[PDB]
Amino acid sequence: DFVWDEEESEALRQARKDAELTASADSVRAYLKQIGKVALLNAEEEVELAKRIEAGLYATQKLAPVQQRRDMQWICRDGDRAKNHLLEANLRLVVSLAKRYTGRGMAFLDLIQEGNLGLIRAVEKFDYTKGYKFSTYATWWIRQAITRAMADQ
Amino acid sequence: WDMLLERRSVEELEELLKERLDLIKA
Amino acid sequence: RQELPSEPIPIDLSDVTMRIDAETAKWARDEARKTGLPHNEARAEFVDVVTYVVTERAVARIGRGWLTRDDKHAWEKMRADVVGELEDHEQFNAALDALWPILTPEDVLAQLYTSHERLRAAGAPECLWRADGEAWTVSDVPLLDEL
Amino acid sequence: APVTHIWYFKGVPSRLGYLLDLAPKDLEKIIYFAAYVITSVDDEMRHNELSTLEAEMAVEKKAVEDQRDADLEARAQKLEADLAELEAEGAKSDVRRKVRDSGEREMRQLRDRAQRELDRLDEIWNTFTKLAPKQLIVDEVLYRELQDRYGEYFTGAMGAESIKKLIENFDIDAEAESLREVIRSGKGQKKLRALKRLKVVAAFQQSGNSPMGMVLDAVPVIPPELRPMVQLDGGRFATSDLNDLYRRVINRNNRLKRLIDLGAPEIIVNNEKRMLQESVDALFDNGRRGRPV
Repeated sequence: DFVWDEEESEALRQARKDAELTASADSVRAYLKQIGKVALLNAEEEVELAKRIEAGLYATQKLAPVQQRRDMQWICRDGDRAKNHLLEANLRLVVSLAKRYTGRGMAFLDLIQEGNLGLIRAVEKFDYTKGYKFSTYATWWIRQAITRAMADQ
Repeated sequence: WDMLLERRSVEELEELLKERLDLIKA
Repeated sequence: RQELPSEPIPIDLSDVTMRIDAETAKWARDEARKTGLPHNEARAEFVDVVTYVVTERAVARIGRGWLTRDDKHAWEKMRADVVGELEDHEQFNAALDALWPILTPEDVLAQLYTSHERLRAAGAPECLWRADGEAWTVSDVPLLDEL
Repeated sequence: APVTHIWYFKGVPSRLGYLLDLAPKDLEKIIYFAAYVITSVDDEMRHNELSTLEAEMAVEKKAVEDQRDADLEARAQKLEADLAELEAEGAKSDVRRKVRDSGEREMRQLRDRAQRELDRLDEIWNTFTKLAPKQLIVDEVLYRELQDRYGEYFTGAMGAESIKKLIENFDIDAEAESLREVIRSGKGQKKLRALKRLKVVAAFQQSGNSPMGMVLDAVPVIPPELRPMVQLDGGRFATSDLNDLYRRVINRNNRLKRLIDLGAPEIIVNNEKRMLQESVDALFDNGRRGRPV
């Protein structure tokens, strides 16, 4: 932590000469700041939140002053809340996977967003009964979407 | 919406909705 | 005047709550002294070392989970972004002005003569204290020039 | 998504900033999706509702006081019970002092939490009682909590959308009249500010050309033959390098549209909007915010 050398001086040398002007295309700081309001789920929520998503997805279609009506009015909103919460929980993985092809002309945020769209697919195109850890399935779909984007270049 | 009906039977979706409603009423 | 703060100074950065402490300030002023250059010339070394440490810590804090030690083009890229932001951060410049300020001979002599604490620390006798610090006598001229 | 033309935002004197009275730093925080700015508020009815809102805060504060009493009673009672079951023994003073130390430190933590809750409720009251158009709020938690219920009294957003909205409601003639009155009914040294700002403001009053052009809902594309590309032997390609920026802008717009089609979480939408705005800004100018890709 408290070390100074010529070899360590270089690491600030190059950054100082080059990075006075901000190349915003890779300035991820705002998005990472926004994601940071997150903590990892567990298996119990991994099942419950997907079930809630399915219930709300059914309710929003079926809907097209008594407890029968109140219950579905509740579920329709709760399922969308569940979808949003799960996506927000998994964003960090999208970032960590978007790192893997940076530097080859592609801006990091583009990979982030392509992986995010793949994840937005993953949140709903899923069944809890399969038993797979959701993070691995999310990684699969994020990488698939990122390479689909990389099919265009 | 299509993938939910296609992947699982409507009976399972109805059962899940009923379970959610009960867990909200419990 | 190679002061280090008695209390940590919050960076008040836009997104991260970084702060500077007497530990890192001590290390930085130690290195600047080790360089041996004059005051306003060793300012460069002092600021560079402080920036190095603060950027390392800030990038480590921002690089949570998604980034641990991706040294090549990811860790270094965040270092570049953090330095680019910090070099223009008003609070950082204010802190680096409070710590190791740029000085003229008058700025040195007036404060030295007035404080009466700096005289004791520097070994200067109290035969030369005065409240009118910037009142120069013919005896102060050569000292002002040597400064 | 709307985007503010880069020429008018960045580069002092910020003409958009001068027009809006907002500082360039706060304007940056607003345009690039970092803070929330308020707009049209309810004033026809909320005045009669201020007492009820204060009563809501007061009742929840009384509930907080009761919960604090119970939480501190927990520590006090458990300390007393531990001393009851321990002091019955002829134990050393350490057995007595350790319970005091632990119980009182938990006491301090609980008291800190209670006082922080009270201060947060006071902050909610104080931020509501002053809420007005074009005001700035940073914290997402506070802004969202205020919205969820009390936003029936106020509307707000971020990004170029908020600037577009607040320039739609901008009172060009009234602002010009106020600035003229200030410079006429003004004797201090600060007056030069109202003297300078008028120059930016009256420019739109004098001959129209509404400042809605500060924000773009559509961006022209130059004829293709002015930006050619040259394929070469050996698999190399020479570019005028502005076609890449146009391609980036089109990509950002298409991805944003197909993202909003499925109703993705609003944070990802905000990220995509910031990305599209930055891409169009780079298409317009570079070297001001920083060097490009």
